[PDB]
Amino acid sequence: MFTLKIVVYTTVTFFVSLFTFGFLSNDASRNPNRK
Amino acid sequence: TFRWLAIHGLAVPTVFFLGAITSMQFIQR
Amino acid sequence: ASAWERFCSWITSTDNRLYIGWFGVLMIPTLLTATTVYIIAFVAAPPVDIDGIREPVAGSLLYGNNIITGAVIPSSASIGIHFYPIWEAASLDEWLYNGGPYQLIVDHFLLGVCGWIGREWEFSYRLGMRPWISVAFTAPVAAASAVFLVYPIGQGSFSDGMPLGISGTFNFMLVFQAEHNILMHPFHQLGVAGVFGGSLFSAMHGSLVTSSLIRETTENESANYGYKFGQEEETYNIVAAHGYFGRLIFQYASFNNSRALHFFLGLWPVVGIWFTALGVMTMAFNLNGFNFNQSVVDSQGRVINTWADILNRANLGMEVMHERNAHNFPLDLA
Amino acid sequence: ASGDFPKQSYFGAAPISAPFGDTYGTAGAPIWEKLGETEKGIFTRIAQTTKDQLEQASELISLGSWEASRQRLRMTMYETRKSMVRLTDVDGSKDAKDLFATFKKKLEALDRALVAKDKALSIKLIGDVRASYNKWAATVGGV
Amino acid sequence: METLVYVFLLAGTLGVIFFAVFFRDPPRIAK
Amino acid sequence: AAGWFTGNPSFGKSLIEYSEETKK
Amino acid sequence: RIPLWLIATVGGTLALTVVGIFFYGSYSGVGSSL
Amino acid sequence: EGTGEALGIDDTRLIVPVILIPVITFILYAGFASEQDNEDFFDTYDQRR
Amino acid sequence: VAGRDIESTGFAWWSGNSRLINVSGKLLGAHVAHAGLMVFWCGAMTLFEVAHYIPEKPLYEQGLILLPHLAVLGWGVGPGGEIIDIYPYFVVGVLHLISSAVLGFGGVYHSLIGPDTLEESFPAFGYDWRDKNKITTILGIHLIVLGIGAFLLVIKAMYVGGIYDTWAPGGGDVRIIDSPTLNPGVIFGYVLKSPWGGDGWIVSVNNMEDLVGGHIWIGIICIVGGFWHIFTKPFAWARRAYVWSGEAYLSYSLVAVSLMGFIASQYSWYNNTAYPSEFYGPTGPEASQSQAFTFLVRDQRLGANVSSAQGPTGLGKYLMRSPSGEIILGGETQRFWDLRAPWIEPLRGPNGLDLNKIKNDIQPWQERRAAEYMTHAPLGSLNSVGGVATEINSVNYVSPRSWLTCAHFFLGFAFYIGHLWHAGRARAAAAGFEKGINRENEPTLSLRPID
Amino acid sequence: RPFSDIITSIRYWIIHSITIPALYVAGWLFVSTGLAYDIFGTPRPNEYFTQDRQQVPLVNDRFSAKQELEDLTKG
Amino acid sequence: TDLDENTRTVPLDSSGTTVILTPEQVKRGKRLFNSSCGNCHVGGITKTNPNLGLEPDALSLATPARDNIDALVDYMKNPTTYDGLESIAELHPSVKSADIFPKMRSLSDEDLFAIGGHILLQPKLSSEKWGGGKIYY
Amino acid sequence: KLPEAYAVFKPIIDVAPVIPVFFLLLAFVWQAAVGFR
Ligand code: CLA
Ligand code: CLA
Ligand code: CLA
Ligand code: CLA
Ligand code: CLA
Ligand SMILES: CC1=CCCC(C)(C)[C@H]1/C=C/C(C)=C/C=C/C(C)=C/C=C/C=C(C)/C=C/C=C(C)/C=C/C1=C(C)CCCC1(C)C
Ligand SMILES: CC1=CCCC(C)(C)[C@H]1/C=C/C(C)=C/C=C/C(C)=C/C=C/C=C(C)/C=C/C=C(C)/C=C\C1=C(C)CCCC1(C)C
Ligand SMILES: [Cl-]
Repeated sequence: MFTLKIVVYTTVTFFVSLFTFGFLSNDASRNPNRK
Repeated sequence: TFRWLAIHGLAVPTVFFLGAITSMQFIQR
Repeated sequence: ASAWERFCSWITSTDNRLYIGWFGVLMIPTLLTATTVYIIAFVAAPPVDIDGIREPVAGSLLYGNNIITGAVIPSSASIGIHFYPIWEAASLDEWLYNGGPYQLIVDHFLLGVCGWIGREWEFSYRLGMRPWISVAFTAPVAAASAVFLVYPIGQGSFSDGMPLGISGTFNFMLVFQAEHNILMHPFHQLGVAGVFGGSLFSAMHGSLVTSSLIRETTENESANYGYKFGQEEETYNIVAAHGYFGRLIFQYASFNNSRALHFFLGLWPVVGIWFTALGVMTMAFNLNGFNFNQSVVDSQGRVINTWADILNRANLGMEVMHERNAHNFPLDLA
Repeated sequence: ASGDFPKQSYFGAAPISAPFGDTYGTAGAPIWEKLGETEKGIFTRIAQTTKDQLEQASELISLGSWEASRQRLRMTMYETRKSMVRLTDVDGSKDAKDLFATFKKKLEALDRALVAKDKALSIKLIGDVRASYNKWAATVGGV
Repeated sequence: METLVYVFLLAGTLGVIFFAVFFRDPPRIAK
Repeated sequence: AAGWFTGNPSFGKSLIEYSEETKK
Repeated sequence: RIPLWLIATVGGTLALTVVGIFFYGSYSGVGSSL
Repeated sequence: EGTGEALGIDDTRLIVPVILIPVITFILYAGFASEQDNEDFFDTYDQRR
Repeated sequence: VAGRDIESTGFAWWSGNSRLINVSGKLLGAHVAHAGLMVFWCGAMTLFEVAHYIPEKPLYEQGLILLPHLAVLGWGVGPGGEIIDIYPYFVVGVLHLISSAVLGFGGVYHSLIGPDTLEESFPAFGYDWRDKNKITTILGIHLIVLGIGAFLLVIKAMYVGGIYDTWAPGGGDVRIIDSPTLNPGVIFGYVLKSPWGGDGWIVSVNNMEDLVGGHIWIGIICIVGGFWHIFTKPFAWARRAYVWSGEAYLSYSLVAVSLMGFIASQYSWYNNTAYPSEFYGPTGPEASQSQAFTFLVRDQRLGANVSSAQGPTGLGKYLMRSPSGEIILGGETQRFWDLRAPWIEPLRGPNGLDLNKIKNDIQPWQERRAAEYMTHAPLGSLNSVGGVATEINSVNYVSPRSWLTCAHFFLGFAFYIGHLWHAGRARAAAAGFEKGINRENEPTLSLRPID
Repeated sequence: RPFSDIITSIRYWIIHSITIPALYVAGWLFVSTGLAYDIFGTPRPNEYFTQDRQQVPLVNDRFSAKQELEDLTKG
Repeated sequence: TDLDENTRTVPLDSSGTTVILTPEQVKRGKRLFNSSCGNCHVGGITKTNPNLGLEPDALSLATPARDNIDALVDYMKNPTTYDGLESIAELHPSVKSADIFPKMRSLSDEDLFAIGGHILLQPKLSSEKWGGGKIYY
Repeated sequence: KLPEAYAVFKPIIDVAPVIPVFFLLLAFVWQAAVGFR
């Protein structure tokens, strides 16, 4: 049960961190009208 | 008079029924 | 020229067959988990004690259900709206006894559809198209949150959310009508107007566009091939359809402007479904539809029935027969 | 019957189906008066029982029961404040009101001690609370 | 045994969906 | 230039239309 | 000759008044439970 | 459940992933960030990547 | 007409306020006039409640929603949550109504005759949406103001009269919160608690010490953050992560305020400490547990042993065990076993409802409270017919909790929709395709075909 | 001619300051006279029940429907 | 039928004397019943204790019999159990317990009279609705 | 109820909370007055 808990925490944190630091990586510039 | 006929066939019953309904609000059992 | 930059370029790439993007990073795992657990629980899952009275209800195909009667049963009423992941159960068997898969599927699916809203916005930004298709999607999502999440929150139990099945959906409808009188609640009436008007305007718009198609096709050939993908010219005469619809009703009613027409098409069902989702959200906290029962009495004061009373009789039959063994007290306050 | 006009009132309060007018205070003076026989008896009973409740609270404090000790101050004592207000107003005395406020503050301090699980302060403050309550009891009189 | 038929039909619908998404006729602009 | 006119020459064309095209 | 904004204002005011009279009749007299 | 642990962390083990995985992601993001022109601009958004 | 028509602005009348984005003074007038509207409604509505308040019924049975707030703050209420005086409510109403005149005059002034743009006549107040430092200074000033408001609540609870504690010893009463909890592990322990059953996140405040201490924390936080933003500029990680336009700031405020609307709706629905049940009426869980309590007392009085009584399904008709083992009221109240109210805690031991207290020592006032809260459940219709949907038209009643919760859930969802609209438009307008796709350079035609 | 062109015309309003209220009041006296209850057969608030007729009236035959209607509506 | 005097005549005392309620009296009685006790006694039932309703059968079989204006009015000030052996003024709204029941504070003798008149008038209006419950809604 | 000295102004306070709705309506009339610029 705890093993499943820590695995799910690992997965959730991984994807949430990817989302967080991906939208923080100057996402507004990723448009076809840049330059 | 066809314009008159259409618009007034719609209107005259409408105002008649609205007056009746506004009166019917006061029937008070 | 950095690994994170390459990863961000790949995630936000318009070259993948299916766009991922940053909202897709959250959507794809959540939606895939919800799909997997839903398929596994629908084909094979033990009966679930939905009402918290040790009376399990079967919802899986292997336990004697068909596609119409099958469902992932809502959680047990004993749980309430407590979080019930797998690791909070003494065993997986008793996780399945109390309908934990419903909580898992509902949470992952709600997060996934939120990610779908955001991903619809995102692609549009990459495309350079205007936003707001996302705003239209919210209305379907809002209804899903209203039935799966907000109604449990207001009533205080995940047993009260809609079952993930067809017959369970009908059960949730009938119980909702019995307890809240959703039909007389004006937001549901606005939703009915929204869906009926959406069908009406869909049929009307399709009929008028198909009716005024410009001749670009031979007689031994489907008319649809008269349109070439990516062409610059209009494929039908807006003037012809506009004039026909003006003669049909009156000139002023017709939408001579096409952009206003399509805004209205996007507006009517979206606003209707927003209103009915909000109506379910408000009846979650027991602000019910209208109650005109015994509203007409004679001069003596005895009740002359109306159609509201006859509807009340059906609501009362559903009320008394729903969850026959779950209630020990006369009022259905929960 | 065949030509009888429907009744019609134009925003009038006279008709049976008119919604205008108050429901209370229309047909006479109230029967009820403040501090009646039965209600004064009820408040007297609550005030008298509060001594025993305080004693039981002190016993629970002595045994270290924290949940039960806290609940003892809100079980049969939830009407203590209203009863004390009603009987103090009957007394109409400044010293009674001062002892009333002192009991309230001491009881609140005792609760703040009980959440902290402070045995010594809890014992001291239940003793002070009982002493202040008995002082107010001797003041207002009849309990 | 009906679970076999139900599962087969649902899997067939999912397969048709898969092939429709990933083996569609590619849109191209005419000339 | 992007390549939208290649890879599926028969798209959006009926049997008769594409057949008559292929025979020029 | 009469500005149509004033006509619209007065007409909408009167229509809303009629609907409000209907609402009052809904809270008064016959059709009300009282 | 219903115990009130912060972020559901009842075991101290759960914190190791919760704090480290953002830190590895932060380290990877810093290589991107340090490569950018981090001076101010007067615009609705930065067009420089 | 210049700046007030579609020709010179590109905005129709129905998007009329969108013409105020770059007009700073006129936009200031818009805001101040609308704030005047807010305070006007507050004063007028609370005066309306005072005028329609009858001293017989309780507040929750009369459809009163605003006077409960003042009663909770500690004005004109005695022990037991009995509203003894309603003159402070009148004073608050007249003060808000009179202040509305000043705010309305200011808003109308700045909207009509004040300078259009403040950036040339009043450079201190003028701003540009893209000037990050000035906007952050404005944000910091407003944060300091919010901290001052939090400290005003703190001063009211601590020094000036005190607030109404429904959990007070004896009955609930207005008392001075002399020792708020300033421990970070409690205040921010609430903030990191889960929102699900039993946890409740920040809706689960069960005492006024935590409330007042965390308001002290909010005041300190807001003032420190405001001074931080006044003397600082956004960092490079933030400067690339946001759209720096007025519509983007509006969308951010919209999402925050929508979240607050949802949280406030659940505060009114579930909490009974900041929203005591003697002013706002019973919660749904409170009413259900009260029904179970009333029939427990009735059947015990009639000879039944409630602890040993078996329901239809084998579970307890009156008393059973929660999934964690606590002794709890039975029936469909089993879901509401997390209720904690000052009228039912008195019978609660460490292991749940104490059977000895439940059998021998249920007081009459508890039965009265349970009956009142049973008969006044949040159930009701839109036309205010109290009770279940299948009830008859004799009882005119919908709980204030239902009204507040439904209204603020509605507005929270609506403001999420507004956030989505305005954030999308901010991104599109910053990138420069909020008017359509350029027929000259269409991005899709440059993209390689998929499949 | 266009709708707004008629509505803003004074003649329109000289006609409809008198014509519209006339029928708006005609409906009022139509129902206040009790004439609707007689034309349409609708019971008044004091006609749903009567002596020996404390139960709901119902027509139970197709062809004698008029006969039993008078019999029930003798009043 | 009109609200004739046959409907408005209700028993007054235990011997058998009757009293004709006025339309003002029955109007005030209906309003007072719905405002002061409708929350528990909507429809002639008892939500908190459905074993004892307000239908004339239960009132007649009460000890003392409560099927008259004087007996009902006495119950509104000296409420007792169904057998009339224990006082339940601390658990029932009564004019003598209006401090703990703040709805009974404003009622006068005429208000109690009107409420009793409403209670006794209801069963004459419907054959089974008063005290019938859901089955006759 | 209002304080005695103010009860005479009850009919104004009865219409007082509803003016904000009218404010919105006023906007439309203003835009109707300039012909919806
Ligand atoms: C909260 C509501 C609100 C507020 C505060 C504002 C405020 C504003 N709007 Mg408006 N607006 C609103 C809702 C609101 N709007 C709505 C719902 C719509 C849709 C119909 C519009 C549509 C709209 C358009 C189309 C335009 C505005 C514009 C404006 C601005 C200039 C007004 C002007 O010069 O008009 C002049 C108006 C008049 C001379 C008419 C008289 C109005 C009086 C002052 C109202 C009386 C108020 C009160 C009773 C006085 C109390 C006085 C006090 C001392 C007690 C102003 C800041 C304009 C703008 O952006 O300009 C740059 C503009 O073009 N608005
Ligand atoms: C959002 C609020 C707001 C903002 C940002 C502004 C901004 C501005 N206003 Mg003002 N204004 C406002 C509200 C606002 N106004 C309101 C509500 C009114 C109606 C009363 C006015 C009426 C008004 C007029 C009539 C004029 C301005 C003008 C100005 C400009 C100059 C201000 C100045 O010189 O200050 C100087 C500051 C003072 C004199 C205030 C001193 C402080 C006094 C003594 C009060 C102390 C209060 C105390 C600290 C509060 C205790 C709090 C406690 C209860 C907790 C500036 C652009 C001028 C302008 O634009 O000219 C073209 C101008 O003529 N405003
Ligand atoms: C109205 C409030 C407000 C606003 C609009 C802003 C706006 C800003 N602040 Mg912030 N700030 C505020 C108050 C506010 N601040 C306060 C009161 C403080 C405390 C002193 C700070 C301290 C502060 C610092 C130290 C910094 C900023 C910075 C910033 C910028 C980046 C914000 C960001 O990306 O957050 C990102 C937010 C997160 C990554 C998550 C926040 C972490 C908390 C603990 C989450 C806890 C979980 C939560 C309870 C979950 C449920 C919430 C629910 C409501 C949804 C931006 C200009 C940065 C800057 O450039 O300053 C110059 C910066 O470095 N702010
Ligand atoms: C039609 C518009 C409308 C109306 C009429 C209301 C009405 C209400 N809202 Mg609001 N609300 C609205 C729209 C509206 N809302 C919208 C669109 C949202 C966004 C979704 C919200 C979000 C919202 C939230 C989040 C909350 C409310 C709440 C409330 C209630 C309390 C108002 C209040 O005091 O706010 C707060 C007032 C202020 C911020 C003004 C400043 C207050 C100062 C600082 C207080 C000083 C106090 C101090 C003790 C005074 C003495 C000082 C000294 C002598 C010691 C009230 C019923 C509350 C409620 O009960 O929810 C259930 C609540 O929590 N509303
Ligand atoms: C903080 C609140 C706030 C602020 C300051 C603004 C400000 C603005 N909005 Mg708005 N907006 C808000 C909340 C807010 N919005 C919310 C909550 C939503 C979601 C419903 C929207 C949705 C929205 C849209 C769709 C648009 C704007 C636009 C605008 C601009 C012009 C609006 C105007 O002149 O209206 C004048 C006012 C009127 C014409 C009166 C209309 C009254 C309606 C018909 C009544 C409500 C109908 C119905 C009940 C709503 C259901 C909503 C559903 C989600 C539940 C302006 C910058 C427009 C723009 O040009 O943006 C740049 C625009 O296109 N807003
Ligand atoms: C003293 C007393 C005793 C007993 C009780 C009583 C109530 C009588 C009390 C008296 C109170 C009195 C007289 C209070 C006075 C308050 C007054 C006059 C308040 C007025 C406030 C003004 C406000 C909001 C103004 C806001 C205006 C706005 C946005 C206008 C909007 C608009 C603008 C700006 C431009 C475009 C058009 C549009 C949209 C309409
Ligand atoms: C005041 C009170 C009353 C009752 C008792 C109680 C203890 C609760 C007490 C105390 C309450 C306290 C201390 C409450 C504090 C609440 C706090 C700190 C809430 C935090 C909210 C933070 C939020 C949303 C942050 C979201 C930020 C975001 C997405 C930022 C933007 C972005 C990021 C980070 C990455 C992706 C791109 C994007 C979108 C640009
Ligand atoms: Cl039950």
